[PDB]
Order: sequence, then structure tokens, then C-alpha cells
Amino acid sequence: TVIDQILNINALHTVLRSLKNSADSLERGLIHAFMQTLLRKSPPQFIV
Amino acid sequence: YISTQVVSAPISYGHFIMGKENAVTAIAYRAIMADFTQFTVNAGTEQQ
Repeated sequence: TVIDQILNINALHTVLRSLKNSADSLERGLIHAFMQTLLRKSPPQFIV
Repeated sequence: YISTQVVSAPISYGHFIMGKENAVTAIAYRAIMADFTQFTVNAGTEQQ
């Protein structure tokens, strides 16, 4: 049916676009974890 | 008063398949117009 084709292609887009969102999230988490470790490592300027 | 005669009978089920129009209205408006296309194309003419 036409409605079943609508829901099929919408569920497929939901899965694909959530996968894209998850890959973007892993990249931004790489950004954030690396910035987290730089701030854990960096001593302040008056000490340096 | 009882006879037996040959009558032109149906043998298969009828169809009703939606169009894209009906799928669109079913999702947006929670409803179906039946004969939506005949209904549509007799709008501005005299034979409403």
C-alpha cells in the first residue's frame, strides 16, 4: 500500500540520518575528549 | 413458482488501492476522501 511505502521509506530515513548523527557525534566527542585532556595537562601561565 | 436460471454473477473481489493523494491526506488530516480525484477534477466546471 501507499501508506506502507510511506512508513517504510520514512523509517529508512530515520535510521540513515541517525547513523549520520552518531558519526558526527563521535567526531565532536573526539574534539571534546582531546580538549578535556589538554585542559587536564596544561598548568597555568604563572607557574610556567 | 420455483425455477433455476443462469445469472451473470461476479467471481472476483473488487479493488480499492490508494493514490499518493489519499496517502498524503491520511497522514496530514487523519482521513480519506473516496473518489478524491473525480471529486478534484469536477471542481471548477459546471458538473460539480
